[PDB]
Amino acid sequence: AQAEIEAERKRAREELRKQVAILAVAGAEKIIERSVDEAANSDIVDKLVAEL
Amino acid sequence: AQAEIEAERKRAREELRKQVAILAVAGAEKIIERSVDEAANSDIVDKLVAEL
Amino acid sequence: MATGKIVQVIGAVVDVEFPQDAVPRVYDALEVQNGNERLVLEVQQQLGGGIVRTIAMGSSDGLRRGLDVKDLEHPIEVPVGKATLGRIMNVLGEPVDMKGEIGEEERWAIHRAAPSYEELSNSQELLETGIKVIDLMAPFAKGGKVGLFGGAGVGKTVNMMELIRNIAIEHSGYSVFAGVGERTREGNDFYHEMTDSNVIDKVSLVYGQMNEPPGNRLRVALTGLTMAEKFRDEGRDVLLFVDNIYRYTLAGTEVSALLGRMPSAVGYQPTLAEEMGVLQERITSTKTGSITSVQAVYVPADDLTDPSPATTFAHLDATVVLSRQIASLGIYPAVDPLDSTSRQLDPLVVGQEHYDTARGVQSILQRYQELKDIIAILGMDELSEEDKLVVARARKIQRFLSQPFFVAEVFTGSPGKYVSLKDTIRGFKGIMEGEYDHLPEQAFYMVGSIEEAVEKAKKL
Amino acid sequence: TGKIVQVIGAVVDVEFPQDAVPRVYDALEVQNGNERLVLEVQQQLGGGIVRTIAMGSSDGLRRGLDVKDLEHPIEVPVGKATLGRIMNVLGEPVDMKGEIGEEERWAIHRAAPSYEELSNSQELLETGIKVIDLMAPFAKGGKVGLFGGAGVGKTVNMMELIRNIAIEHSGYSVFAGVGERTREGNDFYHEMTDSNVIDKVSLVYGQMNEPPGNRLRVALTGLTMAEKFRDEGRDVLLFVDNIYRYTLAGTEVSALLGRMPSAVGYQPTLAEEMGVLQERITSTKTGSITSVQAVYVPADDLTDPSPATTFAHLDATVVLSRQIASLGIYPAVDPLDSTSRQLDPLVVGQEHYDTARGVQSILQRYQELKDIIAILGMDELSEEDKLVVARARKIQRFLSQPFFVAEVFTGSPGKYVSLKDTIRGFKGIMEGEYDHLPEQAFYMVGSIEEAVEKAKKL
Amino acid sequence: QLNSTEISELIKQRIAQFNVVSEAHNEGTIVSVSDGVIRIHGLADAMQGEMISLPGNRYAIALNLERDSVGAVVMGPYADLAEGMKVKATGRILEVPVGRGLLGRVVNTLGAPIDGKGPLDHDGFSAVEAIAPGVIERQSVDQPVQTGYKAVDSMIPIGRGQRELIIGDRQTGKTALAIDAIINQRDSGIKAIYVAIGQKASTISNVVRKLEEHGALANTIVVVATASESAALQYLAPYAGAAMGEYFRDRGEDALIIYDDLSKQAVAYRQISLLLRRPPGREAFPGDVFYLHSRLLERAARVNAEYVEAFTKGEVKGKTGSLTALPIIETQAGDVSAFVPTNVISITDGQIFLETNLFNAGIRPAVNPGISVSRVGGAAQTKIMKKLSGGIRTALAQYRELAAFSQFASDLDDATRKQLDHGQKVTELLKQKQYAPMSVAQQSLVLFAAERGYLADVELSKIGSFEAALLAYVDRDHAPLMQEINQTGGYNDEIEGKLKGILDSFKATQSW
Amino acid sequence: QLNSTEISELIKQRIAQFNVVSEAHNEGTIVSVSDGVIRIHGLADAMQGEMISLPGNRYAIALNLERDSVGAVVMGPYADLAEGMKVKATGRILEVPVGRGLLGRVVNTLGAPIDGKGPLDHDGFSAVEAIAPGVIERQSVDQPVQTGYKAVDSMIPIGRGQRELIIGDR
Amino acid sequence: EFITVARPYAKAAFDFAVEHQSVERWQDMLAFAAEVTKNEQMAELLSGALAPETLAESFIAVAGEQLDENGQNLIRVMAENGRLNALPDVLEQFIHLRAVSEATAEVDVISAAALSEQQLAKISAAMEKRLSRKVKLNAKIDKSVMAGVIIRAGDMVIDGSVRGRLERLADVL
Ligand SMILES: Nc1ncnc2c1ncn2[C@@H]1O[C@H](COP(=O)(O)OP(=O)(O)OP(=O)(O)O)[C@@H](O)[C@H]1O
Ligand SMILES: Nc1ncnc2c1ncn2[C@@H]1O[C@H](COP(=O)(O)OP(=O)(O)OP(=O)(O)O)[C@@H](O)[C@H]1O
Ligand SMILES: Nc1ncnc2c1ncn2[C@@H]1O[C@H](COP(=O)(O)OP(=O)(O)O)[C@@H](O)[C@H]1O
Ligand SMILES: [Mg+2]
Ligand SMILES: [Mg+2]
Repeated sequence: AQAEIEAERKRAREELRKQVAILAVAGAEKIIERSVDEAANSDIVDKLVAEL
Repeated sequence: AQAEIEAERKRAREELRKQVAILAVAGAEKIIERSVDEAANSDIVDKLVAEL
Repeated sequence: MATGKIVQVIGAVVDVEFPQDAVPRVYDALEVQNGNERLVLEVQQQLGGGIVRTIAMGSSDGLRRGLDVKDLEHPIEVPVGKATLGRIMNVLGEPVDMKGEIGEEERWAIHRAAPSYEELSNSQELLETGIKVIDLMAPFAKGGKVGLFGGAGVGKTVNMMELIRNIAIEHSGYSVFAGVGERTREGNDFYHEMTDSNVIDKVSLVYGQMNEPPGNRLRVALTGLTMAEKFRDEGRDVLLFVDNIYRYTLAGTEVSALLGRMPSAVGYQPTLAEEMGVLQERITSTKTGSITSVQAVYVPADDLTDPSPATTFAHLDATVVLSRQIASLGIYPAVDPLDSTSRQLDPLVVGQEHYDTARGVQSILQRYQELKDIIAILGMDELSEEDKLVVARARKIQRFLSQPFFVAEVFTGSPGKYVSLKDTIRGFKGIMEGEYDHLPEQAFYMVGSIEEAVEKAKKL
Repeated sequence: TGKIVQVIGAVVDVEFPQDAVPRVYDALEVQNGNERLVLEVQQQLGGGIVRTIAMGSSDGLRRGLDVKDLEHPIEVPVGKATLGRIMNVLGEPVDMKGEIGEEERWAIHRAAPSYEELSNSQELLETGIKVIDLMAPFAKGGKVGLFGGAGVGKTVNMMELIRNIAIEHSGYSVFAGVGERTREGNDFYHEMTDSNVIDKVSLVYGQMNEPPGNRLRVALTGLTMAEKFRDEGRDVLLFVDNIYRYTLAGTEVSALLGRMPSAVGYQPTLAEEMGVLQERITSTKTGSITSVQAVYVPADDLTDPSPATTFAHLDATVVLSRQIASLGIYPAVDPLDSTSRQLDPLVVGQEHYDTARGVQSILQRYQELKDIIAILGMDELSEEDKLVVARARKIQRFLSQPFFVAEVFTGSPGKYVSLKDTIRGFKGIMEGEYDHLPEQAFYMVGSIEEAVEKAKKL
Repeated sequence: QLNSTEISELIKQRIAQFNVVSEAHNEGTIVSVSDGVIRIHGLADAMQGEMISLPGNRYAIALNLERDSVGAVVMGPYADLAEGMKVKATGRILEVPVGRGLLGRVVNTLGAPIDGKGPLDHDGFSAVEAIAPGVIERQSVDQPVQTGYKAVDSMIPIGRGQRELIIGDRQTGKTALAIDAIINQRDSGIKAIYVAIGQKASTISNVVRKLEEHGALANTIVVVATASESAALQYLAPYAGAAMGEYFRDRGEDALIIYDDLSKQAVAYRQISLLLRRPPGREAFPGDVFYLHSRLLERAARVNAEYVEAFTKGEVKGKTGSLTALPIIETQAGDVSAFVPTNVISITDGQIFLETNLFNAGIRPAVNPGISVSRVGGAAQTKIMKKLSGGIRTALAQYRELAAFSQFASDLDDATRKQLDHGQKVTELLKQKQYAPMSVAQQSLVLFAAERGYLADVELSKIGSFEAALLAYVDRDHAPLMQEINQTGGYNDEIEGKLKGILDSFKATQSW
Repeated sequence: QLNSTEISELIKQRIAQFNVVSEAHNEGTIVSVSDGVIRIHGLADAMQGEMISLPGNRYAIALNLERDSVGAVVMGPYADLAEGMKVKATGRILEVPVGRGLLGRVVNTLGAPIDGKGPLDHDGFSAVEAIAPGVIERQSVDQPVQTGYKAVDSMIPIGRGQRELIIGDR
Repeated sequence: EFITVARPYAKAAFDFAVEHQSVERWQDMLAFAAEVTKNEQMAELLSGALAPETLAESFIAVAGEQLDENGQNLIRVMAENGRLNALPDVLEQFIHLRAVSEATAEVDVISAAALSEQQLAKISAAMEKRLSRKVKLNAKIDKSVMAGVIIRAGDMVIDGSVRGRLERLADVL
């Protein structure tokens, strides 16, 4: 009976962990799209061509 | 034991609402080299907070 | 707007050329206007160059090269839920009865994956069918597969109607019937026997009549299964009847040969075990509800080694055999207690009282068969008192496996009986250990509970 | 100088300049990451394309790798330096000992000896085994084949023949491992080293875990060493661990070479591939190879084309059967199918010949009675048909024998039976001088004496 | 304690780990899709046996490098792929997570977990295709693997690093025997792996729940490919399982691996092979079907200490590792002479043959002697088990043959009568219940009582009672000997004398 | 879609001159070698069943005449041959030494002595493939061929000019 | 699809065209041959079962402004094997063989923002250091990248798009 309860802790812990991770990238998507319509692009591409 | 998990399930998700906002902001500034001043971003993270 | 064009028509197989960026995915559905009728195509293979190979869900006659093909971006979708009870549909979920258009609050695609590992029920419940022979000798797991290994003549359909009745009344389940490759005649008079027995409002009918092209017959099995998946998702326990699982296998062979894939084994398709697994693994008990299935099985050449039987028997849990001889005795239902089996008969799942009782009546009936050969060659004078006691109890057990159905009242005129599992265990425990030896065997025939047997006896 | 241009399974296609294309069977070489891979050329296609079988793992090949053309066949270490050592198909050392100090290397592809060079001998070779040199005696310098399905004693019999023949053989011995369990090979190597006989045995292993090109060519490497010891003028033993695997590794490759399938899906060239190996494992006027070959028969089917074409290449054939092994009778030899070229009145003498034909005649007549015995049982037989059945069952049990390699299984001590002693026993049973002993007395006894002694113990 | 902070800090670590600097990769386009086979144009830098990463988190395996295309098979649901999608080449050859942190997990054949227990901890990756240790790197097998069951430990002993086929018809106890072997290693220090190929998901979940019910689950890895999943996942399922088992072998530990149906793997490979139009052979399998099962099973090995030292760069000295394999084959109507059964019988070190006629007669586990064998032999037994078992196998085979002729006519000559009584009492003594394993001290008493004649005067209907009372008698009083025989399986004249006194006193003094 | 021995340097020769010169129709080049079958390009005058001469002293038989290919089988050790070797068609069908002096000899199928007793004393050559005597050129079989086995010469007689199958297992 | 049978003809034509220096004439010759293949009335003809020789000389008559001694010869060889529908693919492989021999490559630049000329300039220098070949950059504007630049040297891709960096982050978690 104890091992059955221990598996439920693991399953709850992972269930919540999954949700925070999708919400983080969903937030970064919305944050980035609004905030990058600038010469900030020029910053990224200059580093890329320097690395390229 | 399951009923004890139900109580913590409510408590844990409310904590991750507020922590999701911090992680999403940190991940966006990881993804683009230049950081963001949050000027129009409060309304964005608050919708993230509200869903969880 | 339509955007593909037919490039080839070779019998039932139709090839279509879409633009290079818009190529349909596998099992997508397409529509063409074949004269003044639409025809649906199901995609099977993406060849190169934007050409896609499909099979026609209907007659390919009258298709030209150069027709315009319209791309539905989903698989074949069918109506689901309560609005489909008592209706008759084809493969496509169109009404083939003339009762007109269906309600259709929702439509679902026929193609899905099975339940995932965390969705399966963490328990192993039984289904209480209400029939004494079945619930004792061949109990059903809830969400199991059962094979009906009997030929017609024996009550197959009345047994099917009795299960439909008991699961609708004595539980709150619905049923779906899938007529895979059925003769149109038997499809017609199965519908009338259900409508004239008031079970029709509690079952949905999808019929694939044999005169339809092979692609129709294969996909009908999936149309039934997706309707049962809806009733499961509503939280019910559901029965799915498949009118022949062999005809699903053979429809998959014919389609595979039309597509030109190399044959396997005894000329079957190479995908035989996968296509059976794709059907049978959707029929399970989940954490919301379950689908139990009862499947008619035909064994080719009487050969249990042939790949179709050998593949099917990997999936069956119980196995009910119906007998012409038991019907000749007048014993109904005509289940054979010695060849019917279930892998739910173990103490670890069914418990030791039920296991011991089922093992007991099997031993008594087997011993009786041997004694009945000795009687045939040498008469009853050879039997000892122990043998006469065994023969007597065996006749009482045989009588008491009979039952009156609410479906059979048309003939017997007796009211039907639903017998709980406890009452069957009490009855056979009693008869085996020699209680009720003092009342005659005809008191047990067609009666009901064992408490009803003695009350029959009192004036018999 | 060439580039890989296709890679299908174990088969690799390479493109070369038109003036530089390799000959057939030349060896190519490729860097496969940190490994070296050898490719053997099978076919020349049009246009400087050449198609090859990889002598190693094909995984990790890209297209466009540079291939180097070594302008000679696969060549292996040969001669007295190859003795007591374990080798790859490629002749590389596989024991942890150092380099092989070879003075000479030979190509593994060779022609068979001329018809003018062959030689014949009637000299019987005696073995410890009652049934084998009663029913299928074999001679110095001849070929022996053990046929059987899976798990019927092909290996145990060959391991007894290694023990018993090495009693009277002084010269060197070669063992080709083609497609058999590695564990066996390791057990055999430790048996040979712990008994110090290893100093006279040369071993080639290409076991069943290795990819098809190894298993095909490793048989030829084993022969090429035995052909050196023969051409030095010695007389030699060659044991081949399972010759069926050579033809099967040819089947696994054949369709990838672009050849239409033949018969039960075999390669069309099956009978030539089998002949071109078997015809060079022979004795000659300079020296002699004596060889025992195991021949697996798939699904117990003695009529499959691979077993069927192998039967023509052998002098003595011993046919094992599962039905006899299931009755406990070991060695599970079938006296009604096992035969030899050497069972002639002139070669073995009349008494041996007449005893062997007597045993076959009785055992065949017992087979003719089994259908009536099956339906009606024995009481409906004729009164001398009951006597035939009683002698045949005693003969069946007296063919069984304890083996010194089977003590790990039976636990019973092993037995060696001389030819004179076995023919006297069978002749005495057929004359009926033992017709008063029970059947169980004949089971697992070395000599007739031991049967009468065992009948005294019941 | 479930803690929200430690989840947040873990995500913060992954956000900190992420590398923004990109890498050039070689690319290709899907050209064709059918039945899980793919044809790709591009991928000039691909290698055979590579993993191609597709849209989604799915992968495909590169099978053929044609002149102007790659042929590949999709490892998952293939149906949402389309012509023109881009695919990316990972430099990895097909790899599977490996390590001891896998114990207690249910895992897909790609190594992704199927259970709810979250992301995996692994000690890197191991390659799915490997060639086994060569002939010089093996060692002889000389240590037991004790199952629960009187019948197989006495008659068909299994050594550490042996390969032992479990064969029979359906519904004969093949799985029950294999999971009872797993459970009896629960305390013996041998790690276990169970690979389910083409099985029903309901059955797989019930097996896992029975492993957990007995506490064995913490010592097992479970690898799943259900009957619903694409044929490529089934075909590669046992190769993935082998790659995890090799981790323990190469570190000098012992592991036991069960392959739940190699006949179902062969069918899946036959499907893929025929969809690639490869010319079929006998019973329509390709000739590669021997090579398929050969290269799998020939990795179940025992390796000498010089291999373990050289592999582990000297971090482990003097130990010897092993991987023990019990493949299962289902055979039609008991036919031991069909193709795939005969292929695997020719790869393993023996077979345990389970007969439906015995099983239906209630003789369970239904082991058929005479067919069953262990080529490794007694070297797998403990001395006491080796000495006490002896000829019990061949005596049972002969008793079954004698019973066949004895059914046919009456010729009873007293010693026949006693031979029949003894054989009937031994078979009634060798049947045993599921999930009731008994230790070597218990088995050696049972074998001692059978062959020292003590079951004289004992009725057949009393045999099961006689043992249950005897094992309780020795559990109650002469317990210290049991602890001695279970520690060192040593057979002496001292121990034989103590056993003789125990059986003399029980037979004389007790009742059953 | 697959190629048909259309290959780069041959096509470029066709580019330079499509109506390529008559040259000799007598000769050609090996383009493939495998399993003892060779494909030859050219040989416009090769007849079906004709002997083709190969480098060294070896021959092949032309069995397939196809659209710009000849398939030929090699009558000996093939593995020494290579792509781009020249070959010349003879005028000859296969012929073999024949005569009375062959009695007591052992020969291969080309009639070369294999017993080592030295060269043959044949009586000219005969074609290996020939047509049988027609219906009007036969006569009925009436003389015996004596086998010497009681069972055969009694039950199953063989006459001069009969064709008697011996059939059985190994 | 004629991708595999076109190679021999593309290679043989390119070698001959190289020997006689007329590569630039051969390409216009092949482009005209590719364009006659697409005509509505001709693609019906090419599918019919006319005899090869009759088919060839009909196509050759339409193919005025081709190098009668050499360009026509190739069409004749191909038709004699009946592969003329490979000519539009032979054209592309001819262009590729030239681009290899000229040590010259074409690569594509994709971004949501139209690139400023200094960005394009530095890319061209960088790629001509990453390659031996010269590069002709092509500008494609696609809002998909959101930010950054996608470098597409045919099969070889270097990703510098934010979106790419995002959907590569989502899988780490
Ligand atoms: N003479 C014998 N006495 C007792 N048992 C034997 C004897 N011969 C064989 N056996 C039993 O049968 C087994 C099978 O024979 P063997 O070990 O030679 O395998 P095999 O028949 O060669 O099969 P494979 O071809 O796969 O090696 C032996 O290992 C042993 O278990
Ligand atoms: N020792 C035993 N005694 C009695 N019954 C047993 C025993 N072991 C197994 N069984 C019964 O055998 C039946 C089948 O068990 P199991 O599924 O393991 O056999 P199987 O042959 O592996 O089946 P399958 O072939 O479906 O995988 C079950 O009813 C099980 O309870
Ligand atoms: N419980 C029952 N009572 C009376 N008759 C029955 C009963 N069960 C079956 N029968 C009879 O069995 C016969 C065949 O039944 P049916 O369902 O038509 O079988 P099938 O449809 O397979 O031919 C019919 O005469 C039916 O009345
Ligand atoms: Mg063997
Ligand atoms: Mg099982």
